Amino acid sequence: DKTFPIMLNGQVNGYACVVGGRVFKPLHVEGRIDNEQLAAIKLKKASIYDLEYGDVPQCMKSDTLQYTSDKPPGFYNWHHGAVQYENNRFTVPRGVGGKGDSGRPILDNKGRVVAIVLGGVNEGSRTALSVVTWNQKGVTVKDTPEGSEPW
Amino acid sequence: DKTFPIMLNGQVNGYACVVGGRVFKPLHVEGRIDNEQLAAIKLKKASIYDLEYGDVPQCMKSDTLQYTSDKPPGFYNWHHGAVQYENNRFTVPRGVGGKGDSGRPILDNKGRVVAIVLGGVNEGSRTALSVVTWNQKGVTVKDTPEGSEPW
Amino acid sequence: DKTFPIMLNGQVNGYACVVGGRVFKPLHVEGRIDNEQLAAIKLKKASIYDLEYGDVPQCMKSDTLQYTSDKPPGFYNWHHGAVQYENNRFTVPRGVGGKGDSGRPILDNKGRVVAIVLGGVNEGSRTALSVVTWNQKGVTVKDTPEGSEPW
Amino acid sequence: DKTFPIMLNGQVNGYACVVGGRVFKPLHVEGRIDNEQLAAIKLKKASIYDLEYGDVPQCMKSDTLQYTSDKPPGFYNWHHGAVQYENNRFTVPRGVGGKGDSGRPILDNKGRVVAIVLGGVNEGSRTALSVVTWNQKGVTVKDTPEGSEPW
Amino acid sequence: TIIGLCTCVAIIMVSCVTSVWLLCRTRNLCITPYKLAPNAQVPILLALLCC
Repeated sequence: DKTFPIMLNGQVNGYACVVGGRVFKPLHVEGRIDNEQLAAIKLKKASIYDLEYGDVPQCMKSDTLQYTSDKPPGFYNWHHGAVQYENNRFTVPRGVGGKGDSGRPILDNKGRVVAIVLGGVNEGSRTALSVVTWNQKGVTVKDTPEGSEPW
Repeated sequence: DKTFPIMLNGQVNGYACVVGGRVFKPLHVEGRIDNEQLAAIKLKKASIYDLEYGDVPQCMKSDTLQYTSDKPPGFYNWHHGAVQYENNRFTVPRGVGGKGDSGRPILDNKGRVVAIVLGGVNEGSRTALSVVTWNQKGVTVKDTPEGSEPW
Repeated sequence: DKTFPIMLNGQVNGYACVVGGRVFKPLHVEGRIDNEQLAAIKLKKASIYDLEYGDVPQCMKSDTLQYTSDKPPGFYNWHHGAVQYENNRFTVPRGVGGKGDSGRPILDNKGRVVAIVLGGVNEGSRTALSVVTWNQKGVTVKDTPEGSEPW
Repeated sequence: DKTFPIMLNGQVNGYACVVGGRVFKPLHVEGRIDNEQLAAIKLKKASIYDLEYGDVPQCMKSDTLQYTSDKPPGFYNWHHGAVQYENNRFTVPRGVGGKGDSGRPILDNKGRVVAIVLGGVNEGSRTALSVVTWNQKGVTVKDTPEGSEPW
Repeated sequence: TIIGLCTCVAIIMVSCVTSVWLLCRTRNLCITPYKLAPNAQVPILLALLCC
């Protein structure tokens, strides 16, 4: 497993994942990671992208998800199913996802993580996701649909 | 419904289309929008395009027609029948169009909006349409034959 | 349709009708006509005939009732069935008519308007009706029995 | 019909009830009653019970809901199912009832209305309803369990 | 005297309006519980104090 839930009082507020060799969790997610190897890591506060991050121990380096900036139009997978991606926007059907799903990764057809979900907006029949993605040059950027509520 | 009729004296005199997540209605088509949610939004005017526009309700942002600026030579369709596109002009069989058809988009074979029809000219074999379309740079451009009467 | 009930507090207290391109409503019947297009026209008063009238909109002028001044002895009809026209007065069996049937037209065997019922008088066997009709010269006259009551 | 929805922007924002010849609707709900007869009634405010009240037209009084204060322990009926009444408190299963259900009536097994639901409490496994009912003397009282929120 | 008389009248108006307003408010709050319950006891004492 590369995804580890964050729980404050035994309930899940969000998820952490190991992408590219770094541990990611949103700033607004409170609690401790069920995996003690990740919970003990001191994380840097990237308020620029609403993410906490830190270095994976060498004993945990093998449990790393590959990431890429290559996100052509098409469909991507995540823990709740399919994700439709078009016009630099990640969208899921209404009713798929909500509060507690923050920090989950979005994976392509080769198992590479293309985005990390911070929140989303309900847009009629489909829900747009606020995600942290890499641009065409591989530089991390934050995509936030208007009115997005952190999950 | 994605194309909504406009009524002035109880009869339909044109259409307001929800394309790209925005409401597009011609300026020369006076009257209310059929949907109560689409009629309640204040609209902006673009006289250079002979159209009036405004942002859709939150729930209508997803339920919208996608548009494309690429319109290669070939055939397109609308509610009056088929549309043939050649020499940068939208030509329809004689008698197919008429008053009340303004505001209806012309669709490609993928269901994307190619052009918004505002009027036309009877050339004796086929009818040339005055449209609001997009050029090769994706910039909104009005395309009208000389002498076209607003519909 | 051709007959448009007049509603005051969500209940019908009379009926408007369109004859020969004019919308006729009783003057003593207060309320809004059960329509959207015909309800927007300003009405002229004809209190000597206890009627109000106005011009039919262009889209409704063709779908209106025709009327005739030719009233040979025999049976005429209306919404509630047969009407007897004898001794120069329109009459209906006791209890057939009553309050609320104000502005309801009386039709001949060809469906042409011969009179507009505004009230009535309850006689020994039939109820005499207060109507607006056209005399032998086709001029509008108020044809009422003695002691008629507005309906 | 015994219960009439209240429409604000085309959606139902609550429900109005007619009991014993009087019509009641939530004080905090804005919009028109979807009934031509009831929409014209000017209602009085009762801040004690968080509701507005008034009389109904003479034509509706004959078939209004029956008042009762007879509240023995047991189950009571309402629109979304059954209602449990214990310890002088009305409760329903969690997930049954929410925003927009304000003003709905609760009836016993004899078809008599016992309370008007204005709000409720979201508990772990059940919910408590904030309702206006009557005491042992037949005098109106407002029932607000701790933590009640208007619906 | 001019200032005094105006002050007296102003005090009376504010006090009488406030007194009646509270008494009218009393009747509205006192009677309303019985207006919304046609099948109620409505004690005779109520008709004497709150009306």
